[PDB]
Amino acid sequence: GEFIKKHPDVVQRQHMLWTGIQAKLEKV
Amino acid sequence: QPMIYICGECHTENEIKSRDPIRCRECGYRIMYKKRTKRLVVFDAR
Amino acid sequence: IDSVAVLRGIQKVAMLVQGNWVVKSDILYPKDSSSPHSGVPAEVLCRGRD
Amino acid sequence: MIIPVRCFTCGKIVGNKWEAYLGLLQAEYTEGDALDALGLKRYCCRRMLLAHVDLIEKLLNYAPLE
Amino acid sequence: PHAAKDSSDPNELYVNHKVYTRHMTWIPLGNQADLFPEGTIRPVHDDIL
Ligand SMILES: [Zn+2]
Ligand SMILES: [Zn+2]
Repeated sequence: GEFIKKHPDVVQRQHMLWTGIQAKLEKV
Repeated sequence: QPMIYICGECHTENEIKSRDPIRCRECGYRIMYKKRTKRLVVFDAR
Repeated sequence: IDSVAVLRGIQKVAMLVQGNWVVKSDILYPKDSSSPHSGVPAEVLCRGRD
Repeated sequence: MIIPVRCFTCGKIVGNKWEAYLGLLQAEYTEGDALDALGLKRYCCRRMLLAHVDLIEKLLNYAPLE
Repeated sequence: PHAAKDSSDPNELYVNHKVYTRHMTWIPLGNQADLFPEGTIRPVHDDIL
């Protein structure tokens, strides 16, 4: 339960990192 | 007439025949191994 | 401990996956890393870990 | 070093089971189940694999090469 | 010559990495080839490391 702590912006930032690295890995 | 050894850790033909102090052509290594014979030999399957 | 500063710090060293913070590969593998073990040599391919 | 060619007793041919046995371990069967799948009923055959130690993968790293 | 640069598995790195009995080449002498059809003169199982 990390959602019990009110900072939902973190998941969006992690998703932005995920999308970036996905853009890097999709070049395979 | 010329002779061909191989150097350690680079395995480059050092082509040594003189009385010179042994030394790899490029490496600083000072050790070298003879190449295997060309003469054929035999073995027994027992 | 400063609950706010520590949260500002975790983002620098870890990322949350499935509700749990996983340590960042780029700090877990300093930039001079290489395949260390008694197996195949390899360059710093954190690509696979990511 | 490499896996032997046949079981020491009995005599069954085993030199074409290490690759597939490791491949099945790489499928996460149980080692005993892997043997059963490969049809090693006699325990003299079972030991031949289960107690093997593949070294050449270690040694060849030390193999000199240009 | 053209392996990928990630260079993970030896199999792509090396050609002729593993020797297999299937690599054997029959050397018929004279009428041997005529006596027998191909294949029948082989290592039996072709899979041996
Ligand atoms: Zn040298
Ligand atoms: Zn047996």
